[PDB]
Amino acid sequence: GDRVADVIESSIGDSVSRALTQALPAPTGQNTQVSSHRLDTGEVPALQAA
Amino acid sequence: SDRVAQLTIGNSTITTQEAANIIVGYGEWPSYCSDDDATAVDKPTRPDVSVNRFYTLDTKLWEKSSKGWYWKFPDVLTETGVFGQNAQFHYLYRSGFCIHVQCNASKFHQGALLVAILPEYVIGTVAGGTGTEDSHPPYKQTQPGADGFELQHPYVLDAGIPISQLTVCHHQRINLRTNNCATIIVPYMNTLPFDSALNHCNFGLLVVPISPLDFDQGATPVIPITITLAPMCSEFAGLRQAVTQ
Repeated sequence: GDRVADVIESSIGDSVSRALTQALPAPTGQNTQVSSHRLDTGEVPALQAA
Repeated sequence: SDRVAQLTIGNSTITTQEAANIIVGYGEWPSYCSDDDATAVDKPTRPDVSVNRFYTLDTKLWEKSSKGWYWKFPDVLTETGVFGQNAQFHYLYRSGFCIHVQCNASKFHQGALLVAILPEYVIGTVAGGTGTEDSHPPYKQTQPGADGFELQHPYVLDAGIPISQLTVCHHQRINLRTNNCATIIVPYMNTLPFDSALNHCNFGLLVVPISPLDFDQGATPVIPITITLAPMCSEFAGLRQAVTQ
C-alpha cells in the first residue's frame, strides 16, 4: 500500500489518454450565416498570430 | 377588363387600350434566390427601383420585305442605365423580365407578328452553304445588343430549328386587327442560380412576321415595332472593377 504523500498524489500510471479535441459529425459543409457591418474596437478577427 | 392594361414598375408606366392579356412564363413569376439554391456567400445588392423599370431600346420598321429580328437578354441592357452599371461592376446576375412589344396600325391594316421567347437561343450559321466549312457567328451576331439583328433564314431561326414549333415556348401574337401590344413576363431560367450577364445570355426574343404587312397606297406606310422591357427581381453579386466584355 501507498503511504507517503508524493506517491498518493502521483500521476504515475495514468494510462487514460487526455484528449483536447473531440470528433463531431460533419456530414455536410458548414453553412454560412448572415453578417452585418462591424465598427468597434478590440474585436479584430482578421489579425492572427501564425 | 382584359383589353386594357397598365404596367407600373419603378418610375415607369405603360398604357395599352388594345391588349390581349399578359403571358406569365412557364407559370412562374420572377422570384429572388433562396438560401437553399444559393451557393455564393457574398451579400447581393437588390436595387429595387433603379434597375427594375421599363427601358426602351430602339424601333424596327415593319416593311413588306421583312424577315424578322432577334434580341438577346441581358445583352440589351449592359450599356443602359443603372442596370448596365451594376451588371458591369458585378460578376453575378439574376433577374426576370417583363418584355412589352409595341406595334400600332390602323383598322385598314393587316398583318401578324409572332413575338416569342426562346431560351438559350444559340446562333448557327450557313456553314458555307455547302455544309463543309465549320463557320462560326461573330460577336456582333450572338450578342448584338439593343440594335438587334436581322434574321437571314427565319424558317429555321438561323439555328436549324423550325419557326412553326416555336409556340412551344412563350409567345403572343400581334394581330393588327385585334391587338397592338404583346406582354410576356419571364422568370430567371438557368441551371445556375446566378450567372454572368456579359458572357451568357439567358434567352432570345424573336419578332417574326408570319403574315405579311399589307396596305393600300395612301395609308401610313411606316409601321414601327418598339421593344420595351423591364427587369424584375434583379440581383447582383461579386463586386470588382467595371469591365464591359
